[PDB]
Order: sequence, then structure tokens, then C-alpha cells
Amino acid sequence: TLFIAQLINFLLLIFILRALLYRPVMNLLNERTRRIEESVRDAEKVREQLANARRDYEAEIARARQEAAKIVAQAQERAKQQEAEIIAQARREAERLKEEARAQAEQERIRMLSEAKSQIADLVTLTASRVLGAELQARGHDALIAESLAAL
Amino acid sequence: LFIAQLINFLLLIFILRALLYRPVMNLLNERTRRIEESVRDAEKVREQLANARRDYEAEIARARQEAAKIVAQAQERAKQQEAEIIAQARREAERLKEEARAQAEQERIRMLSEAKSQIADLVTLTASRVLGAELQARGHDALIAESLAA
Amino acid sequence: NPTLFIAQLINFLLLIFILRALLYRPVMNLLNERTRRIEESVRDAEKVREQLANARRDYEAEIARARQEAAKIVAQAQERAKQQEAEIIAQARREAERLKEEARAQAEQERIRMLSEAKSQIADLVTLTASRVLGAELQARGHDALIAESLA
Amino acid sequence: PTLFIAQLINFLLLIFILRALLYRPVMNLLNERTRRIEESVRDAEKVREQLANARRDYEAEIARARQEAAKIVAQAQERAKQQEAEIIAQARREAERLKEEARAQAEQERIRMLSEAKSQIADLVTLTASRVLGAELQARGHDALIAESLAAL
Amino acid sequence: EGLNLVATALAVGLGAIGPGVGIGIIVSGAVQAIGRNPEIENRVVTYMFIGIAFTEALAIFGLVIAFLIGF
Amino acid sequence: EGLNLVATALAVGLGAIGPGVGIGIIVSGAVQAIGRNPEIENRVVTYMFIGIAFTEALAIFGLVIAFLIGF
Amino acid sequence: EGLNLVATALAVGLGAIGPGVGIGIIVSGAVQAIGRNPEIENRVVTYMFIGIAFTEALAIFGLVIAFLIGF
Amino acid sequence: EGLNLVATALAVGLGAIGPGVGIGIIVSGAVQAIGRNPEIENRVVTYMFIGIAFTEALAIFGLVIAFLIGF
Amino acid sequence: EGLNLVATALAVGLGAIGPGVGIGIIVSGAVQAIGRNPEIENRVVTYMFIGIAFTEALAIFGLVIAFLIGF
Amino acid sequence: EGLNLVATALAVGLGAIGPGVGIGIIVSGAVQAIGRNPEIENRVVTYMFIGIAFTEALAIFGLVIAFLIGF
Amino acid sequence: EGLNLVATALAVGLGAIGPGVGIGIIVSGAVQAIGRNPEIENRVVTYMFIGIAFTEALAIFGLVIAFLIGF
Amino acid sequence: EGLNLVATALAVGLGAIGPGVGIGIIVSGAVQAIGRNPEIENRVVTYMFIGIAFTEALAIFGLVIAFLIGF
Amino acid sequence: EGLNLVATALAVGLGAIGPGVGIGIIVSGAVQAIGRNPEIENRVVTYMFIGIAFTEALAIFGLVIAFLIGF
Amino acid sequence: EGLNLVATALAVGLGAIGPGVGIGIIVSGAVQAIGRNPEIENRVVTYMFIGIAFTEALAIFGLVIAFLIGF
Amino acid sequence: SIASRFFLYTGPPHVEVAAEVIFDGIPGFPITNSFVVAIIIDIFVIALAVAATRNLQMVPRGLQNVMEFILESLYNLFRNINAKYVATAFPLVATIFLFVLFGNWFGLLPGVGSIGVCHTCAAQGKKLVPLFRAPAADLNFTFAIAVISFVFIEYWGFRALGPGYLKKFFNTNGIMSFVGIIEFISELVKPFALAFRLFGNIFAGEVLLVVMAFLVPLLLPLPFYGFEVFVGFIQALIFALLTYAFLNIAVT
Amino acid sequence: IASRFFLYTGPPHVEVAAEVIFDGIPGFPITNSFVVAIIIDIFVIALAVAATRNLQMVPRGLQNVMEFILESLYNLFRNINAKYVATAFPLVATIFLFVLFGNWFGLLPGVGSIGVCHAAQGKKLVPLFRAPAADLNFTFAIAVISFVFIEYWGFRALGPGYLKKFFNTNGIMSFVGIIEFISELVKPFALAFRLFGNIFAGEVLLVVMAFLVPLLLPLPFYGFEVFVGFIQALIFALLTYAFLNIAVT
Repeated sequence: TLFIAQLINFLLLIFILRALLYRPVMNLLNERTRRIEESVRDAEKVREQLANARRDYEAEIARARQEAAKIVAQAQERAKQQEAEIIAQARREAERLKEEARAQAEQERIRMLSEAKSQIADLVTLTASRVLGAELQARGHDALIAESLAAL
Repeated sequence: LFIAQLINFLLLIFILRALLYRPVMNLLNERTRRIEESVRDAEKVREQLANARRDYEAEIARARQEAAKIVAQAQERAKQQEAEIIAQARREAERLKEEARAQAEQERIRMLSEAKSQIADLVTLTASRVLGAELQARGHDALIAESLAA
Repeated sequence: NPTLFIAQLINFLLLIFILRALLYRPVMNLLNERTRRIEESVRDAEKVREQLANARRDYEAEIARARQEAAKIVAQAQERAKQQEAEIIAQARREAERLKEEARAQAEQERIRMLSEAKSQIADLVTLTASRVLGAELQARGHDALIAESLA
Repeated sequence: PTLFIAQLINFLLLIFILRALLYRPVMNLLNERTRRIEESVRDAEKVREQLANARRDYEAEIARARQEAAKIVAQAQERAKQQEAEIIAQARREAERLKEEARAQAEQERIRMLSEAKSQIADLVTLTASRVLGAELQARGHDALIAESLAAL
Repeated sequence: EGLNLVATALAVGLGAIGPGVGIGIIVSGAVQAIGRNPEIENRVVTYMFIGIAFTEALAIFGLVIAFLIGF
Repeated sequence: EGLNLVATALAVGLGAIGPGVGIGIIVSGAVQAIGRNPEIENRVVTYMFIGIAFTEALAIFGLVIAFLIGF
Repeated sequence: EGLNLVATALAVGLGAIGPGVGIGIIVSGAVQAIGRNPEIENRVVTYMFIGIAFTEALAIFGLVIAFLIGF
Repeated sequence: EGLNLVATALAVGLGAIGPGVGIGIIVSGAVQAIGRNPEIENRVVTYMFIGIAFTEALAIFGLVIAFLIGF
Repeated sequence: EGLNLVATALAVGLGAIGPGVGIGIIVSGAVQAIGRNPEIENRVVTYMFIGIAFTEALAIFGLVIAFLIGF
Repeated sequence: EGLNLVATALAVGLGAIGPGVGIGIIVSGAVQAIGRNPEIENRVVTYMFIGIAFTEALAIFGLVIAFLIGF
Repeated sequence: EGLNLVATALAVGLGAIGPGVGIGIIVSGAVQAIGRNPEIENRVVTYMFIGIAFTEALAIFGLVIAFLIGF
Repeated sequence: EGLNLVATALAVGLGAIGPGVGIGIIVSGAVQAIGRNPEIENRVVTYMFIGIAFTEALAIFGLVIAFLIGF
Repeated sequence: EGLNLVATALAVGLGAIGPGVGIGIIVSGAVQAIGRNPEIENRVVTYMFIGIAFTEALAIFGLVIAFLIGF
Repeated sequence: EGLNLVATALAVGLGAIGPGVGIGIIVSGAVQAIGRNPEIENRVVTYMFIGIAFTEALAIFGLVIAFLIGF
Repeated sequence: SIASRFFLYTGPPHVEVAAEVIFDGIPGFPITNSFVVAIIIDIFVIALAVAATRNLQMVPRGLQNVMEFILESLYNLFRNINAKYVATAFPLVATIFLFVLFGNWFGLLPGVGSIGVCHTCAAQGKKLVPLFRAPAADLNFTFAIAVISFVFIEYWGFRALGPGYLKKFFNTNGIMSFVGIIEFISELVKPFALAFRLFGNIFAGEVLLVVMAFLVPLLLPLPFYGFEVFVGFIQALIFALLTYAFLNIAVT
Repeated sequence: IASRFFLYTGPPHVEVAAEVIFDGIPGFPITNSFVVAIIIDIFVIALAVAATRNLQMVPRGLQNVMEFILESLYNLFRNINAKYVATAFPLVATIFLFVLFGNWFGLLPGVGSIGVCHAAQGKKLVPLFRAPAADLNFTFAIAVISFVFIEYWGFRALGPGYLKKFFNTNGIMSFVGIIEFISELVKPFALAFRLFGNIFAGEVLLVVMAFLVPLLLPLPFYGFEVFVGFIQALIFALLTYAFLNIAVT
């Protein structure tokens, strides 16, 4: 009967221990596993992912390599867009030459034509005078003296 | 029995020594391999930004060739702008000379094309000037002929 | 034994009861009187300070109650004098305005000294004219009639 | 009993120690306390002393204030008559000033009147000499008197 | 041979000496902590009640031994 | 053979050693608390009084046991 | 003889005196600490449970032998 | 036999050890209190007086029990 | 004679107040230390437990000698 | 027997134990308090004197009881 | 005669009372010292150990002498 | 049978216990007071002188009692 | 009889408690001081060693008394 | 008879309890005085020697009375 | 001077009486050795009382100043302790203070244990009984004053608290449930302690006097004389203030 | 309530005796102590190989528990010293585990009641389950192996300076050298006395107060004694490590 009382009480003690068992062990053991699990797994996952990603990050230079081809492609775009513009913008002055060309030649078309008639009229008056001097000397001023008495 | 128990604990320790040292190595295995854990994390970051940096002198590498080449041909085109601007202007300038010399020529023959009318007009005005319509001793033509010249 | 303790109990109690009215409540009443009288002395010293301040205020209050008693009766005396002269100066003005009225009432001696028509002015003009302005020999009738109508 | 003599000997020796150790200090606390009481009593009788006389001083001063107020207003009444008699007299000799200045002006006025009158006859004597001798020249001597002035050269 | 008398006498005295200094330092610490802060009065009075309960448990163990002396 | 005499003697002595030093530490701590703070005098007086009552309880247990053994 | 009762009383008294000061000291320290700062209450309560457990273990250490002498 | 004399001896000895350190720390706590603060001297001195009175009460309890044993 | 029984009683009983007030002041020091310093908890727990161990070692020394006397 | 001489010796010694450490802790506290701001020297000296008067009063209790037994 | 047994019992008990008080004081002082001076721990624990080693030797001597008499 | 021998021995030991602890705390407190500041200097030395004289009075009381018993 | 045995008992047991608590308070004071003032290490070490030398000298006197009765 | 040797043993133990704790507490006071500040070392160690001499007085008194009793 | 006892021996301590002894037989209650000293102290107190109050001077001086200072010191102590009960218990407390103080001072007079009647007189057939035994050296006096104080304080507590003090609480039925009887017996037993200590202090003082006279009656007893003259005064005042504080805690 | 009412089960049995042995039919009769020690060896070996048969990162189950207790011990030792934290680590770990399981084993049902006969008869009925920690031969053995280890590591690197704290000539240091040397010399005896008496007292407590009351009484006392068994199990390793640290210093 000595073992019987020991058996009965030992089971009761173990049953009472189960009340705090989960709190003392389950909770603590769970913390140990997770704390280790979150530390070992996630930290090693990043480095292992980044171990082969370095080549992909060396290939992140390569995605910039088509980006290197990209901005160069817009560079030629930016080149040709103004290169074609600056020609045509300057070619706009190329016809401005032609626009000037008529404008800078139209005056000689009219000034030279109008030039001659200016002098000829003056030449007419002077050529008249030498004839008038000859005619007046031949006709005489005696008749013209009577013309001076029209209003006097 | 005291001496007998002494060997047992020592034998237990020596038997557990293999068990302990292997777990100690297993524990040290957890302890080790974590020195490098912080090594490659920082090592990758400096190189990852370096690759990110590598993209950045690429950005100026475009940009240095961007502005330079854009203005290269444009100014190469800019110099040939004025080349034909003035050459045509001089073509336009010499266009004036070939016509101004021309327009002086046919005007001279226009005077010679009106030579007869010239005196026929001069005689009319000079005779009228000498006297209304017909003029006494006008000699409009003869006097005009005296210094008709051209 | 127990009766000895009971007998001794009365002896202490009787001594306390006897000495209570003999010494105890007399002397503390002297101390009680001493404390309150000292307390009253502080009140008296407090009363002295306020009374002296009160005496100063009461002295100044009647001092403040002095000038305004004289100030008012001056003001009625002031106005009573100034209305009297205002009546008088108006009356002095009034009688003065009368005085100039007789001056115009006795401005009529002009109208009676101008009644010198025959005395002076008829002889004046003839002397300053016929005898002065004009030649001494003046021949015309009605000169006296001529001058007189202008005089009126 | 021989113990009583020893008890007396020991008890007397204690007082001999008591006659020097605490003998002075006990009266040291005693004298200051009764001195503290009497000075407080001295303060009590002193403080009570000025209370009556300051009240008497106040009564003297409030009487002096009434004495002050009574004497201050005392000279006001003659001032209420002195300035009273001055201002009415001020109007009086002013009133004679008004009447003398009016009559002197009036006496000036009659001088102005006769000056105006002598001007008035001077006004009339000019016009009377003007209209008269106008017809005298018109009737005759218009040629004669004008010809006389021609001879004034 | 009244050994029960000395037995119960030493029992009560020697069960009073312990809880005596017990109660003493119990309420000494209690009043010192109360002087430190009054807002913890309920917790400190409960804890000192536990302490005095243990002291008096020892005392009543001594007392029941003293009673069984007479049994 | 006055064994009851030594019984009562040791009883009262051993039931006095406890409460004496007990109330000693009790109201020594009470003095400390009241010196460091007098504004809580009511509560601390209550606590020192209940503590001294608690140890004096054992004091009079010892006294009454000594009296019972004496007679 | 009755000396067995004397032995029981002596054993229980000596087993009460030790914890009789032990419990008071441990919880007086606990209340002093909790009066110093009442934020670590759970930890210090566990520690004073440890202390009371040990010293009451000594108390029943005395008590069981006091009973064994009666056996 | 002289056993009563031994009774009186033990009674007076334990009655003397009763309040010794008690009253010693009573005046010690009081002197710490007065050194910290003399303004509340009356309130604290009253309580130290009542405590030392209780200690002396227990001491004379033991002493008069010694006298009753002796006579 | 029953003097072996009182031998056992004294041996188990005496040998306890030392360790009793020992663990008392051990836990007292530990709890003041943990109140003043929270993060030295591991060190203070280790040291308090080893001290308690030494005290209860003396206690079980007394107990085992008591049992050797008893048997 | 000479047991009465032993009784006298124990009585006087166990009377000397109380105040013997009593006055020690008395003057310890007194000198501790006077070490901080010796401005209350008169009051602390008077309280020390009355406390030691009480302690050696207990000592004289022990001495006179021992001498009466030595008679 | 069991007088050897009572001698060994008293010897071991009184010896065991010896160190426990001191060793509790040792660990209390050390735990306060590491409390408000956490920087120094290696030296202070060594001095604690040498002190406890010094004080224990008396208790071990007492128990081993009891063993020598016990055989 | 030689009771005066143990009488003298107990007289010496029990008359030395009191002062043996009293003088130490006397001079220890004096040392603490003069160590926190030396300004008071010999004034507190006078107080420790009078305290140690008061306790050595009890010491020599025990000494002369023992000498009288021995002769 | 076995009076040599109880002589050995009182020699080894009584007299170790003195140094038993002395060593504890020695090294506790020393460790508290060295925590407060670690720069006076040498003087502290010398003073603690001379103190322990004296107190275990007092202990060794009882040790050699026990040896002499051991013969 | 053998009472001489038990007398010597009890005398030396009861004369070793007092001085041991006295030595401990004085050297503890000295070590706090030292740790408080230097340049007070001379005065505090002179007072420490004063205390050690005044406790050695009681110690050697116990030794010489033990030797006289033993012869 | 140390060995004066060899030349003059004080004789054995023939006085050991721990109870009142009838000094004079009377038809009613016999005159005990302590009651006559009590009456002597009473008449001395009355004499000094009427002497200090014969003039009742406003300004205290001399003996009047002394008694006024003592009374005001005690009154200040009481008002410091309690407020509303100073004058209520002041007379009884002050009387029981000064009476026992003067009894203690009377206890040191020569022949207080030597001078006496015969049943020097030991040689005579009638036994030498002493005279001048202190009233505090009578247990009956101490019991009477203690019970007077106790009944006074309980009466005033009942007046203050009505049926509250009549039951003195003890109705908690919780933490204070078992305590009510504890303070009940505490205040039951304290006046016994007061009376016992009143007897014991004086009895110890006088037996100390006798023993130190017996050993060396020259230059030895004087520090002890200082001890009892101090302890009697301080113990009387602490008894008085203890009664006052007991009242102050009974009302509260 | 839940009264005991177990007067039928209150048989008179308060027997206890440190001396204990098994059948020992072969030479050097074995004891019931040194079969419990062997079963503790078997159990700890089984647990070690169960934790070792699956060694991997992120320990779980029993592996997590053993890793946790090992790192707890390692940190507690590092709190004292780190130079020798691993030199004696397997020794102290093995000792702690052995004494832990040994003190556990004396608490199982039927411990102390499995008589070897040789009840209801005149047979000896020697209990088969007797805690080796509660037996002096094992306890003295672990004490003396701890002792030989501590002076082995002391004289390992101390030259003649290991015997310099004692037998000196500095005066007061020479005076204290004798007592300190005796102290460390007698330390293993203390180890044996502690680690025997603790468990022996616990199990005799259980026996006697189950004899008093069979049911519902010892459960808090069971908790007390398992806690103290934990305590001495851990303090043994702690004190050995501390002692070796103070020896090497």
C-alpha cells in the first residue's frame, strides 16, 4: 500500500503540473523555436536571394544598358528633331533670301525706270532754252516789248 | 563502492564528451556561419548601390554625348546655313548689277527709240515757248539741230 | 489588603480634588488671562496703528472737508459779482447810448446857425463873385433870387 | 542604624555635586523666562499707553482739524465781501469811464458837426458860385471877359 | 516531574519570539513603504496581511502544540 | 520541587522577548515613516497600532499561559 | 517521563523561530522594493513566493520532526 | 533546593533582554527623525514614548512574575 | 531515557535560525537589488539562489545529524 | 549545591545583554543623527540620556535581582 | 547514556547557526554592490566567495567534530 | 560538585556578550559620523567615550560578579 | 560521565556564531565600500584582512580549546 | 567531576560571540568611512584600533578567566 | 578611601520587604510605612502650593516662577498631544505626576531604610522595622492610581464615543474581527503594567541604594544616585504623559 | 472539503536508513543506488542520441529544449567567465543532467516501496528505487571528481603560484593562507554532504508525511521538493564553475 499512496499522489502532482506546463514550457519552447526560426530563415533567405541577385543586379546594369540604348535613342530623336528643325528654321531664312531677293530687286525695277524720266525733263528745258535763245535773237525783242505793255 | 562509482561518472562524462562536443560543435555550427551573415548583407548593399551608381555615370554618359552630339551636327549645320545665306545674297547682289547695267542699256535705246519724238516734242514746246503755237523766227528744229548732240 | 488599596485611592483623589480649586484652575486662569491680554496687547498695537492711520485720514478728511466749503461760497460770490457788473456794464452801455442820442438831438443847432441866409451867405457870394470871382461891375437883377433858391 | 549616617553622608555628597553642576544653569533658564514675562508685560503696559493718548492725540487733532477748518473758512467770508465790493466798484469807475468817453466823443462830434457844416457851406458856396455867373456870362460879356483873358499875356 | 508545564511554557514563549519579530518587521516595512507612497496602500496591506497570516500560522502551530501538551 | 516556577519564569521571559523587540522595530519604522512624512499620520498610526496589537496578542498569550501554569 | 512532550515543544519552537523572522524579512524587503518602484510587481511577487516557499519548507521541516517525536 | 532562585534568575534575564534593542532602536529612530526634522518633534516623540512605555511594560511584566515566583 | 529524543529535537531545531534569517536577508538583498536594477536579474537570481542553497545546506546538515542521532 | 551562584551569574549576564547592545545602538543612532547638521545637539543629547537612563535602569533591575539572590 | 548524542546535537546545531547569518549578509552586501555598481562583478564575487569560505569552516569543523564523537 | 566553576564561566561569558556587541556598534557609528565629515571631530568622540564607558561598566559588573563567585 | 563531550560541543558550537556573523558583516561592508569607491582597493583589502585575522584568531582560540579537550 | 572543562568551553564561546560581531561591525564602519572619502584614513583607523583594543580587552578577559578556571 | 567599608561596615542588607508594613497600629486601619510618607508628600505639596499661591503675583518670581514654568511646560506638552481634552485630564495627570515625583525624591532621604521603629534596634528584642518607605514602594498605592487612571480614561472614552466606545468597535467581523478582543485585553492589562512599573522602579532604586551602601559606602554610590534621581523624574513624567496619550488614543 | 478519511491506509511505516544495496549476488554486491545511477545513465544517453539523431537549424521539440537549456547554461557561465566557459562545459553539463535526472527518479510512483524481499513477511524488502544522489558513495564520488578537476585546472596554469595563497610569508596573508587552504581542501566534503543530505531529506520527508496523510497533503510539498531538487542540481554546476574561476584567479 506504500506504493499505492505514492502512485496516487504522484499522478495528482503531475496533473497539477500540467496547469502551468503549457505556460512554463509550450509558451517558452514556442518562443525559442519562432525566435530562432524567424532569425535563421529570413536572414539567410535574403542573402541567398541576394547572392544570385547580384548577377541580376549586375544585370540591373544591363537593364540600364537598354536604358543606355534608350536615352541614346531619344538623344538621336532629340538630335534629329532639332537638326531637322534648325535646317528648316534656317531654310525659312533661305526663302527669306528669296523673299528679300524680289524685295531687294523690285526697287531697281522701278527706281531705274523712274530715274531716266527725271533727267530727260530737265534736259528738255535746257535744250528748249538754247533754241529759245536762238529764236528770240532771230525774231528780236522789239515785238516782245509790246507784249510787256499788256497790263502796264 | 565509492571508488567504483567514481569511474562510472567519469566514464559517463567521457561517453557524454562525444555527445557534448558534437552538440557543442552543432551549437557552434549555429554560432558560426553567422559571422558572414552580417558580412554579405553589407557587402551586397555597397555593391548594389555601386551597380545603382554604375547606372548613374551611364546617365551622364548619355548626357555628355546628348548635348555634345546634338549641338555638334546642328552647329555643323549652323555654319553651312550662312554659307548659302550670303552666297545667294551675293548671287542676289550680283543679280542687281546685271539688271542695273541692263536697265541702263535699253533706257538708252528707249531714248533712241524716242529720238524722233524728242525733237518733235522739243520743237513743239520751244516754238510754243518762243510764241503761242507758231513762233516768229522760231527755228525750233534748226536751233535744236544746232546743239542736238545725242 | 484590598481595603488598604481602596483607602489609599481616596487620598490621592482628595488631594487632586483639593488642589484643583486651590492651585490648578486659579494659576492657569492667570496664565489664560496673561495669554489673552498679551494677545489683546497685539490687538491694541494693531489698534494703535490703524487709529493713527485713521487719525491721519480723519485729519485729512476734515482737511479735505475744508476747501470745498470755502470753494463753493466763493463761486456764488463770484457769479453774484459778475452778474452785477454785467447788469451795470449793460446799464453803463445803456446810458452811454442815451448820451449820444442828445448829441444828435442837439445836432440841430447846425440847423439854426445855418439860418444865416441874409446875414452871411447872400453877402458872401456877391463879395466872392461880383466883387471877387467876377468883375466888380456886375449888372443883373435876380442874383439874390438866383442864389437863394440854391440855398434852400 | 549605621546605614542612616552613611545614607546621610552619601545624600549630602550628591547635593555638593548638585551645588555646582546644575546650580547656575537652572536659574539661567529661570531668570530669562521671568524676564521674558515682565518685558511682555512691559510691552503690554507700554502698548496700552499710546492707545489712549494717540486717541487723545486724534481727538486733539480732530479738534485741531475742526479748529483748522473753522479758522480756514473764517477769512473766506470777508473775501466773499472784499472781492464783492471790488468788482461792483470796478464796474462803477468803468461806468464813469463810459460816460466821460461818450460826452467827449459827443463834444468831438459837435466839433465834427461844425466842421461838416463849414464844409457844407463850402460845398454850397462852390455850387452857388457855379450856377450863378453862368447866366451872367451867357447874357453878356461872354466875348468881353474871354477877350480880357486873351490880354493876360 | 511536571515536564508538561515547562514544555508548554517554552512552546508558547518560543512560538511567540519568532512571529513577534515577524509582525514587527512586517509592519515596519509596511509603514516604510506607505511613507514612500500612499497610492499602493491596498497592495502593500494585502502583502503584509499575507505576512502576518504566516506569522500567526506559526504562532497558532505553537499554541496548538501547547494545547496538545495538556492532551 | 517548584518546576512550575521555572516553567512560568521561562514562559513569561520568552513571551516577553518577542513582543519587546517586535514593538521596537514596529514603532521605530513608524518613527522613520512619520519623520519622512507627517501628512499620512492617521493611516500610519493605525498601522503601527494594529501591528503592536498583533504582537502584544502573543505577549498576553504568553502571560496568560504563565498565569494558568502558576495556578 | 513526559520528556518526549518537552522534545516536541522544543523542536516546534526552534522550527518556528527561524522562519518566524525569515518570512518577515523577505516580505519586508519585498514591500520596500515595491514601494521604491511599483512596476516590477510580478517578478518581485514571484521572488517573495520563492522566499516564503523556502522558509515555510523549513517550518514544516521542524513540524514533521516535532510530530515524529510524538510518534 | 534553590530552584526558585534559578526561576527568578531566568525570568529577570529574559525580561531584561526583552526590550533592550527595542528601546535602543526606538531612540535611534527618534533621533534620526529629529535630525531630519525638529518641527514635528512633538507628534513623533509622543509615539516613541508610547512605544518605549509598551516595551518597559513587558519588561516589568517579566520582572513582577519573577517577584511573584520569588515570594 | 528519552534524552535521545530531545537530542534529535535540538539537532533539527537548533541549526535553523541561522539559515532562516539567512534566506530572509538573502531575499531582502535580492529584491532591493532587482528593484534598483532590472537587467542584472540573472546575476542577482543566481547569487540569491546559491546563498539560499548554502543556508539550507546548513539546515539539512542539522537535520541529517538529527536523523543519525534518531537512528 | 552551588546552583544559586550559577543562577546569580546567569541573571546578571542575561541582564547585561539587553542594555549592553541597547546603549550601543542608542549612541550609534545618536552620533549618526548628530553627524548631519549638529544644530539639535541639546535635544538629541537629552533624548539619548533618557534612553540610556531606561537601558541601564533595566541593567540595574538585573543587577539588584542577582544581588538579592546572592544574598 | 545518550549524553554523547545530545552533545553532538547541540554542537552541530550551534555550529550551523554560525555561518548562515554571515553568508546571508555576504550575499546581501554583494548583491547591493553589483546593484548600484554593475560595472564591477568579477572582483566582488571573488571577495564574496573568500568570505563565505572563511566563515563556513567553523560550521564544517563543528559537524565533523560531531561526526568524530558520533563514531 | 563544582557549580561555582560554571557559575564564574557563565558570569564572564554572559557579562561579555552585551558589551562585546555594544562597543562595536558604538565605535562603528562614531566612525561613520566622523567619516562622512570630520568637522565635528572630538565632540562625537566624547559621546562614543561615554557610551563605551557605560557599557564597560556592565562589563566590569560581570567581571566583579565572576571574581566574587570564584572567591 | 561524558562531560568532555558536552565540553567539546559548547566549544565547537558556541564561539563560531560570533565570527560567523562577523565575517559576513566584514565582507559585506567591504564589498559595499569597494562598489562605492573602487579606487581605495588596497586599503580596503588590508583592513578586511586585519579584521578577519582578528576574528578568526578569536575563533581559533575556541578551536584550540576544543583541541585541548580533545587531548 | 568535569564541570571545569564544560565551564571553560561555555565561557570561551560566550566570550567569542560578542567580540566577533563587534570586530565585524567596527571594521565595516571603517570601510564605509574609507569608501566615503580618503584623507580621513588616519583618524578612522585610529578609532578602529581603539575599538579593536576595547574588544580585545573582553576577549583576553575571557581567555585569562578560562585559563584560571581550567587550572 | 576605597576601603572605607573595612573600617566602617554598613552591615548586611537587612531590608528586603516587598509589601507595606504597618508602622503604627491604629484602632481602624493600621498606619502603614508607605501611607504616612504619602501623607507627608501630600502636606508638602499643599504647603508649597499655598506658598506659591499666597501672593499670586502677576509677574512670576522665585518659587512662583518655578511652579508656573513647570505647569506651563506640562500644559504645552499636553496641548501638543491633544487639543480638546487638555484641561479635562490636566489636573489628575499633573497631580499624579508631581506626587510620585516628590515621593521618589523623598525615597532618597537618609534613614529611609535605616531609621525606623522597633517592631540599632536589632540589638533590642523588638525587630528593627524601617521608616520612610515610598508609597510607590507600596503595591496598593500603585494599583489605586492605575485603576483611577484607567477608569477615568474609559469613562471619558465612553463620554466621547457613546456606545461606539462602549463596544470599542470589534464589529469588523473581518481583519479586525479577532483584533477587537486583542485591544480589549491590551487596554485591560496596561494599567497593571503601569502599577507594576511604578512599584518596580522605586523598589529597584532603593534596593540598589542598600546594596551599594553595603559594598562601598564611599564615592561608589554617587553615579548610581544620579541614575535614580534622573530615572524617577523621567519615569514620573512618562507615566503622566502615557496616561494623557492613553486618553488621547481612547477618544480616537 | 475533500477530507482524507484514510485510516485504513495509515499503516505504521516510518522506516528510513541511508545504508542501501541491491542483491549484489556477484562480487562487490551492487547497491540500489548503483542501479538507479545506471538507469539515469541509460536515460541521458537515450535523450542525447534522440537529440543528436536529427541535428538541424531551428531546433524543435526535444531538440529545441536541449538547445535552450544548453545555451542557458552557457550564458550563465559566460556571465561568470568566458576563458574557461567551454573547458569544463561538458563536465558540468553532464553532472547537472545526471543529478537532475537522479533527483527526478526518486520521485516516481513506487519509489521506496518496491521491496527486493530477501511485505506481509519477514523479508528485508529492500527498495529497488533509491536515488543515487541520496546515497553517499555516488555523492562522494562526484564531489571528489570535482575536486580533482578543480586543482587539476588550477595547477594546469598556475605554476607554483597555486600554492602561493597559502604557505606565504607576508604576515596577515600568511595567517589567512592556512584557513583558506583548509577551506578549499574541505570544500569537496561540503559538496558530498550537501548533495547527499538534500535529496535524502526530501525523500524521507515524502515518506514520513505520506505515512501521516496518504492523499491530498504532499502535493504542494511535492512541488517544493521538486523545486529544491532543481535548485541543488543547478547550483552544483554553478558552484563548481565559480570555484574553478576563483582558483584560476
